[PDB]
Amino acid sequence: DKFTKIFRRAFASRIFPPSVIEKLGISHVKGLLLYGPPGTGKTLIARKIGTMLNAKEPKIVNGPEILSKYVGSSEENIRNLFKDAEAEYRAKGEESSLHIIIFDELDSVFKQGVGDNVVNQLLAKMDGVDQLNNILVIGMTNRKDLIDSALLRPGRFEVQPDEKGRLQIFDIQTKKMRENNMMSDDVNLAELAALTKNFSGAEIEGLVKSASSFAINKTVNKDIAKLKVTREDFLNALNDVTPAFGISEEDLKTCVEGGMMLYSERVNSILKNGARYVRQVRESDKSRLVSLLIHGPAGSGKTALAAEIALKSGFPFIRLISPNELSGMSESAKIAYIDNTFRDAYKSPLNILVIDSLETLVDWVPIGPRFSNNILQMLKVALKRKPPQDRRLLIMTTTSAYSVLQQMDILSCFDNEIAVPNMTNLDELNNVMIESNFLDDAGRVKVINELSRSCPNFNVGIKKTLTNIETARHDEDPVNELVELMTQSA
Amino acid sequence: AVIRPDFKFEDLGVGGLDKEFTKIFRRAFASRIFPPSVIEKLGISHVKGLLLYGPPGTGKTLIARKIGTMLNAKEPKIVNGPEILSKYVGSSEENIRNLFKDAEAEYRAKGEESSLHIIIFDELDSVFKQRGSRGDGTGVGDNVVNQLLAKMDGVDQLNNILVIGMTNRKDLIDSALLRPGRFEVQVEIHLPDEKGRLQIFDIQTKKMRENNMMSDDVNLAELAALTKNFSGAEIEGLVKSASSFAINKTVNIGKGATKLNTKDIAKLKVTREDFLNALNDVTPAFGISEEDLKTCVEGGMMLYSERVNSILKNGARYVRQVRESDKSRLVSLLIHGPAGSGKTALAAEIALKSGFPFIRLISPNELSGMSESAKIAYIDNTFRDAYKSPLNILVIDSLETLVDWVPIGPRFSNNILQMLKVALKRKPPQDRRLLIMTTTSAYSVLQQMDILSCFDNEIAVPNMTNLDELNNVMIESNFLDDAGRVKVINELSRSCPNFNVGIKKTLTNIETARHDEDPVNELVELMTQSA
Amino acid sequence: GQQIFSQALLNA
Ligand SMILES: Nc1ncnc2c1ncn2[C@@H]1O[C@H](COP(=O)(O)OP(=O)(O)OP(=O)(O)O)[C@@H](O)[C@H]1O
Ligand SMILES: Nc1ncnc2c1ncn2[C@@H]1O[C@H](COP(=O)(O)OP(=O)(O)OP(=O)(O)O)[C@@H](O)[C@H]1O
Ligand SMILES: Nc1ncnc2c1ncn2[C@@H]1O[C@H](COP(=O)(O)OP(=O)(O)O)[C@@H](O)[C@H]1O
Repeated sequence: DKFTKIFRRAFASRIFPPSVIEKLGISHVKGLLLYGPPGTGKTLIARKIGTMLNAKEPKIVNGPEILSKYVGSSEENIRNLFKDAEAEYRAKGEESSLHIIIFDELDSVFKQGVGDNVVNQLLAKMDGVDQLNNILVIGMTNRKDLIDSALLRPGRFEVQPDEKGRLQIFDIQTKKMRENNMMSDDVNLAELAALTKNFSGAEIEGLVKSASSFAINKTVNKDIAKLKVTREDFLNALNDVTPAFGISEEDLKTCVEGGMMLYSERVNSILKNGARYVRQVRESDKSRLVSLLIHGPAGSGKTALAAEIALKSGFPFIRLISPNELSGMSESAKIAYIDNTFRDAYKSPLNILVIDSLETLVDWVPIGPRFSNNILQMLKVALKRKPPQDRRLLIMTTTSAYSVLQQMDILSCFDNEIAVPNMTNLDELNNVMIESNFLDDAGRVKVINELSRSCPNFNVGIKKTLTNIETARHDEDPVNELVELMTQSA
Repeated sequence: AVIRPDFKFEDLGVGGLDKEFTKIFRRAFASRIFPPSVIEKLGISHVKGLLLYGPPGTGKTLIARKIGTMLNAKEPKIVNGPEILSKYVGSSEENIRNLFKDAEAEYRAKGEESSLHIIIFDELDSVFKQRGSRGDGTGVGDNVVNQLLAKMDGVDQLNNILVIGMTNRKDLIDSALLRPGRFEVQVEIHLPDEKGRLQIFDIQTKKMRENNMMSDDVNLAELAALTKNFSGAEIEGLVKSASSFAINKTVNIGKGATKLNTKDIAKLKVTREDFLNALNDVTPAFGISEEDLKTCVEGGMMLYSERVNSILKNGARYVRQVRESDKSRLVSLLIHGPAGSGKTALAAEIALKSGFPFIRLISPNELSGMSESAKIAYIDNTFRDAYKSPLNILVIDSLETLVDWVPIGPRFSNNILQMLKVALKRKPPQDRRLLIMTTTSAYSVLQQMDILSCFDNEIAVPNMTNLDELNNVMIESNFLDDAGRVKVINELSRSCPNFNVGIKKTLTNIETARHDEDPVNELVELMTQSA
Repeated sequence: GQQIFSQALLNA
């Protein structure tokens, strides 16, 4: 609807009495460029615009069809297209009705020599000797970068399904099968819509056909009356069709796959601090940028904790920048990926961004020391940039080399620090043991006794504890394994 | 109607591809089984395009050849790609829009009662290349695609046509034809599995076995086991190459004159050694692996002491752990010790004994001569490939050399090191497992680079020091007679009781002593000098 | 730095 802009701004001059326009000299906008991903219905909108405005019958021409066999005949067609409008304006003038021409797939033929003579003809006819304000050309393209630079200039082309809609189109497609009492009541259309997040209409038709195909198979290796589409076919057919989108919200859910244990109260304290900072960002209108640092010994667990806080926040926008996503790229590509990831966080009222293993993004190795100065400077500049007006950010970055960041003098960029010490008391080990149901009560009572007489100060990370329990579960379930392994990992 | 009432697919030659056949049957001809009235009642349209693609020599043309006769279809019209083009202007587009006339006529005549007409385009990528190639020349290579697209999209309601296109390179096909309503379903044909290779071997040797021309000794299971990566065409080639040997024992080509034993002609019979020699002649073109690891342990094991047994047992424990548990989806191990002790051999032995579906080895020999970007791409591709199968083992050999370490700078390549550091910690996609085993000889240098935190466990491989182990390796190598082997050890006991050599150097010294003078004066001299 | 060839069709 925000349909309002194009109507208010572009299509307002024609409303006034013609003599006023003729006298003042105000010029009507000529070009409108509708762009977007495939399947958005750009053709539908182009068709609807003409009928809604009571304009002349649109002349629909395909982009690739513009190519002509005869030399110069393409120019002849292009110039012939305008004859009706030119003659109509000549007969009357300002009173000529609005003529609309839509050229589907403009970038197919209008690239930077038939495809050059077509541009020559179009540009010769569009501007200069002609002052035809009764012609509106709509250019639609899935790839905006391919448009010729000769047309991207002022005076030419100046102006540049949802969940419910997806459910409505599902209902439209299903009407025929649902009406004829061939659909089982177990099938939940809203469930399928929740499953199909990044699908277009043709994909929906494909899923419908494949799902029916499985019902077809069920019969064929005269009971045709029992041909019914079941939910199992819909669930099974999802493996054939595939979308062409991407999401990182899943990445923030796998980082906490191992779950929480609440083995100590300091975990609860850290979670409370995180929920306090998130609320502070939510409520205050002045604090438009908050930066936090989460630091501690290696292996203590820091990405999982930050991911948990972010998932508990409940903001509309959440994302993660991890080394895994950047692997294999060149430097000039990493600096652009990091820039784009930041530029996409300024388009929503509230945002959360998580940065993982800061020192690893910078390529730090202590022998040289060697590191990449360009990425470091990019991150340093970005972490202090205020978001645009009325938008807020919460950035959480995790690191394990506090001393290195101190050396680089980057520490002034963060507002607050949170330390996560790894467990050291055998009470935490008992809690983890009961949580992981490693052994019966007798073994879990004997393990503490065996440890207390060999290793009073524990000082082991939680990740290591989990992996050691997992590996010890197999060899010898009794204590005679764990106490040794852990003593070796002390 | 659409399938003959007398057909079961057991007779047809194609074997080893059963899932693909079921998928094609379900998604292509299923909608044309019922009476028509149901389909319109259900609001489902028919499929129009089918695409088959795969590596060279997998069986697609066989399917195309036999489908027409197998499924009671109208004699399909077959046209090779480059046969469409013609000289005079407008001839090619006419030739394309001259194939569909019969279908149009029958449709107009009989409505929905029209039978099914099928035309298959061999070598699809020949003519229908990208229609934005450019070149500033005769455009007959573009109006062809436009004509086919016009008659396939703007069909004017032709709903009784199914086009099949077989190709070897999908990438070259114009993208405009890969969209809903035009070549929708795409079926990939890949290399056969072990059971499919047994089926192919049975089909190929059917006639040979029936006429008692094959000796009972031959065992098809063993052959199916040996042919690791053979496609159908290579199996047929193997069969006839092996038959050539049997043919060439009665007729001696070249040597002498034509001497045809008319009696052995009736006793012609193939045997196992012929098949093994044929395996020797024919080679596959895919390969990947399962040979480098075998050659890496060519010298074999010796079990000269208990340490070898303990290390092998620990490797077995870890492979069991990665095989059983579902929560441990990634395990990495380090194998470190003095230079020359023998490390790659031990890792290769464990990997071979594991018996997992996927196994490979990365060594500096493969990467030699590449540029740095090529090395990075190669390592990345190898890892990504390993992330595929349900169970996987990966061996990394001589880490320090992969990074170009020289201690005068110290100079080394930081990019490769960082990529390996990030990759050794990446868990594989959901419900897959990996076991990484990396070996090194410069433990301290790895300590300095601070990459020692990405390895779960470490295994040392101390070299031998007791004269008993030297005696064991000597007796296993059969260097000298028993008296000499005793005498050398008694002499060395007092010559130099303390001992630190290795394994590789021992065998090298043994061989050099065998060559020149097996007496003490050479072997013991070298052994003392090295230590 | 490019060059091009050329082919020819006869008369209809
Ligand atoms: N506070 C916590 N309470 C319970 N479990 C935790 C906690 N923090 C981390 N874990 C567990 O640790 C597992 C892995 O830890 P994680 O990957 O976060 O370690 P890390 O310290 O960030 O790693 P790195 O060594 O790469 O810096 C997670 O799956 C989660 O199960
Ligand atoms: N336990 C063993 N018993 C018998 N032969 C062995 C044993 N270990 C290694 N070998 C053999 O010793 C030779 C040297 O082994 P290998 O090539 O693995 O050496 P390495 O220590 O990995 O080499 P490098 O010094 O180049 O790093 C090979 O023939 C290998 O088969
Ligand atoms: N199941 C099978 N898979 C692959 N090839 C087979 C099979 N059965 C027989 N063959 C033999 O392999 C060849 C098939 O290769 P073909 O499909 O013609 O190659 P391409 O895939 O390049 O068209 C024929 O010689 C055929 O006799």
